[PDB]
Amino acid sequence: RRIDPSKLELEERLVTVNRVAKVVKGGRRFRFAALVVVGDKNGHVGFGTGKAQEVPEAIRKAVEDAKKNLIEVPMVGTTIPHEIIGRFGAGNILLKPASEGTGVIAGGPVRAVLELAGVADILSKSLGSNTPINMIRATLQGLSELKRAEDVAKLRGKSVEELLG
Amino acid sequence: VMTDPIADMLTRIRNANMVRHEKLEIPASKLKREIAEILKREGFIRDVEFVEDSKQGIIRVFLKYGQNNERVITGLKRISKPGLRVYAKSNEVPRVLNGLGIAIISTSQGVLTDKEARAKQAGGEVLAYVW
Amino acid sequence: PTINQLIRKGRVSKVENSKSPALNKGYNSFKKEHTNVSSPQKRGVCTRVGTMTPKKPNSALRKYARVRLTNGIEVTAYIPGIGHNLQEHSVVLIRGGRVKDLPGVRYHIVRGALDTAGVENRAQGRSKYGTKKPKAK
RNA sequence: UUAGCUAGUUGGUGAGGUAACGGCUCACCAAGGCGACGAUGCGUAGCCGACCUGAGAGGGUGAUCGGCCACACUGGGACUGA
RNA sequence: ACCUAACCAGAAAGCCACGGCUAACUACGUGCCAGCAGCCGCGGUAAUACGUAGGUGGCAAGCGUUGUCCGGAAUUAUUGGGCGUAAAGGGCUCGCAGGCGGUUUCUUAAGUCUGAUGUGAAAGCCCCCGGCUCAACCGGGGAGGGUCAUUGGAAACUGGGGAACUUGAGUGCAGAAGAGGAGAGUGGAAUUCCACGUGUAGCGGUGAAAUGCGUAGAGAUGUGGAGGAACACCAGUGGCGAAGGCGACUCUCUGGUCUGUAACUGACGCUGAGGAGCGAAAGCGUGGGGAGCGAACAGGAUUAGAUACCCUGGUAGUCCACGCCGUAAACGAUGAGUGCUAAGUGUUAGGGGGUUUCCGCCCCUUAGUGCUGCAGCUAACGCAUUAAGCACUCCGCCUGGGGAGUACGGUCGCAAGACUGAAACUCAAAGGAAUUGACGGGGGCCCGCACAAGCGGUGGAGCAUGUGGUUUAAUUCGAAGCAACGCG
Repeated sequence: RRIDPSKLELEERLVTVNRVAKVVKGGRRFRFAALVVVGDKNGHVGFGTGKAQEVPEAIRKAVEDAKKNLIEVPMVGTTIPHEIIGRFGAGNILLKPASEGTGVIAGGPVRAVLELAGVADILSKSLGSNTPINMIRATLQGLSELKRAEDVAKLRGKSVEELLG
Repeated sequence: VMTDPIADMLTRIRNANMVRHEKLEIPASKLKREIAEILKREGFIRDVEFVEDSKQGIIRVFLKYGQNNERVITGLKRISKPGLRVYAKSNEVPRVLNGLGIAIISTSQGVLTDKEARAKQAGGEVLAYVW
Repeated sequence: PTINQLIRKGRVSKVENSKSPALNKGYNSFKKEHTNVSSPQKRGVCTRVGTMTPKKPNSALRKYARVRLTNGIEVTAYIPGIGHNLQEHSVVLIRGGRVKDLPGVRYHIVRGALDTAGVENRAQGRSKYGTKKPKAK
């Protein structure tokens, strides 16, 4: 919580539009499946999609998936608060905090997700699974678990800006 | 049993740290004592009140984590393994977390914190690490 | 692995196999050992021209015959190109790269080497197939 | 898929020897010594500053310049001389 | 070298790629032929993959191929992997060495950390400048590099030493329980066999039969005797044990577990490679025992075939004692120890209690064991206070499949073999879970001239038409299971 409304300009990058076929009586009923993640360009970057009959249909159900969910990703100016090895679903992600002009060095689903979700310098090299859905899953859990310093002082009551460096 | 005491306390604050319990027990020792004053003074738990008695023990701390899931004890890790010991020099005393957490290196003048131990500028046995 | 277990028994190694037998040499004056030196390409006196069957489901006629190398080994190499001035008793210069269809091509003789001839009547790519510069004019 | 090895070997005393201690070599005496913390045996190899690669830990090579050791057709030997 | 003047654009551009990975596309020819290829894989007359031509793209006095090394490779994992089913828990225990260890307190500096000196030569890597027109390069100025020595401090933590304390662990005291074991003895029910009575023509077995037994009197039934093996009922996802495993009853000798206060001891503990020991059943040696069962074997059956399934027989073995064998799906496919973390419901072995003489209900409590499930774990199934959760100690195992637990070498074995245990070549798959469909001589439910129930046919006869075939100069082409054949 809270579920952020679709109230901004979405990026709508496509992660990958995979084939799929249910092996039924008569061959294989082929249906496209695409998990393409929409991005707000400020921090609302959510990545889920569905299936449909045509390639544009998978674009439509994917965009409906982007209007489903969104994440926060609090990070003070080309970084995250604590560079935590965040992966959930058998596919890791090792995203550290990088400097200002160190670029968004990430992979396929990491470079799509962080590349369309407001990243400036966050070094990322995975360790684990390589499915698309597993990449957006563990990357979404890792981006949805990294803590912000002001709120981290505001919820653990020691002092705000008492942990600096 | 009794492989390591500090790992028993850290497993206590961890398992109770996810259980959502109000108070937490412990085995009362000088590491639970000085680590209770350090980890209580840094503002994770509400209060440690070491209710001592015969024969040994026994500390009793309360989880100072409010409504928001995961309070000031948000995750702990054995940075020093009793069995294969960590080490950290002056310049190599690593501050765990980066900006959120804090590590507790057992310095040569008392069980310090991360930033205070870097303030003394002398490291020692990496006592525990609270990410 | 425990810190005492991996700290006393050790970690086993990851030794993988070589990509092709080209020993270097051996030099048999006078030991006949005599490897490894592992040269970039061994050049030896050929064995016999011919053509073997390609592996399934490929159905073509790859032509590659054995080459008694200049060190002692005899691994058969599938000669590159269409057209070949390599016949029986002529030497060739074997170079690496495992073939695909027929099982067991441990060399690919350099079409353009000392003994062999280059690809004639071919001018779109001439590093491989070894033909000279383009047609004059 | 090397658990045995060692008899000048382990140690003593005495004498000789070299720039010098020393089984370094001999006489006499004793029965020692090394080994799972890998002896011995097979194999391979000049080693190092370093070079290449890696985010780093590490992995690989010992070219060219330098430092030390070794060798000088193969195998011994001693003379001149500091 | 460099400078100056003149001269001429005159002499100075190629290599690889253009499906993906991966920037880069169309035509002609070729037609599974010639070929390409790093992998995926293309090529069998419309090839963005083979050559050729235009164009594009990368790079550049260079460009590709190959050889080797690093990374990718979290694919040796200290950073940073795992072991229920994917590869991986040792079959299980006891233990030496080793690895790790309850709380308080004094000393120590052996580790831990920090300051000072020495030294880690130059050249090189990095930082800061300068010089060759800049750059490569050179030079100067720095830095960093050590279980390094010598030496000064801190004593928090591991350790040394001394003092302590008690829950850990052990002893005691009292309880409880069990198919824990070893030896001896005893008892029945049942089968076989034997002796005799009674009696006749079948008994037996099967899907159906036959072999076999029976008029020499079987089966059945009555009585009695001999001998071996296993103990029905209690008996149950009950109990005990380290595991394999352990069942009639009684005795001797013996180990162990849990409960309860709590007398003592004061960490005396956990794991533990080697080493030691035990380990179903099959086997192996000897000597006993052979009632049932019963490989090999004999006969008969079923089948096209039956070195099998079935039936009738039948040796070794099963049994015992003494020795060797040391493997199993030795399974919970889960190593041991310890601490913590929702709950319910059983079930033995105890204990405290609330009233209860009783009894009985209920709570609290252990210990052990079964189900149902929260958090959490996971690839999914699933586990879940008996974890596969959460952390610590230690041991063992795992690094794609085949080759192959094979070869060779060792150790043991009386053997049978057991342990240990490779490689050359080859392939891009093996594999775990889950889904969709299919299949089934799997089960369930149902329907239809499907079957059953009746009618009338066909296949037999002559003839009509079509097909196959054979012939022909041609017997035009198309259809070939129902759905080709009185079809177009």
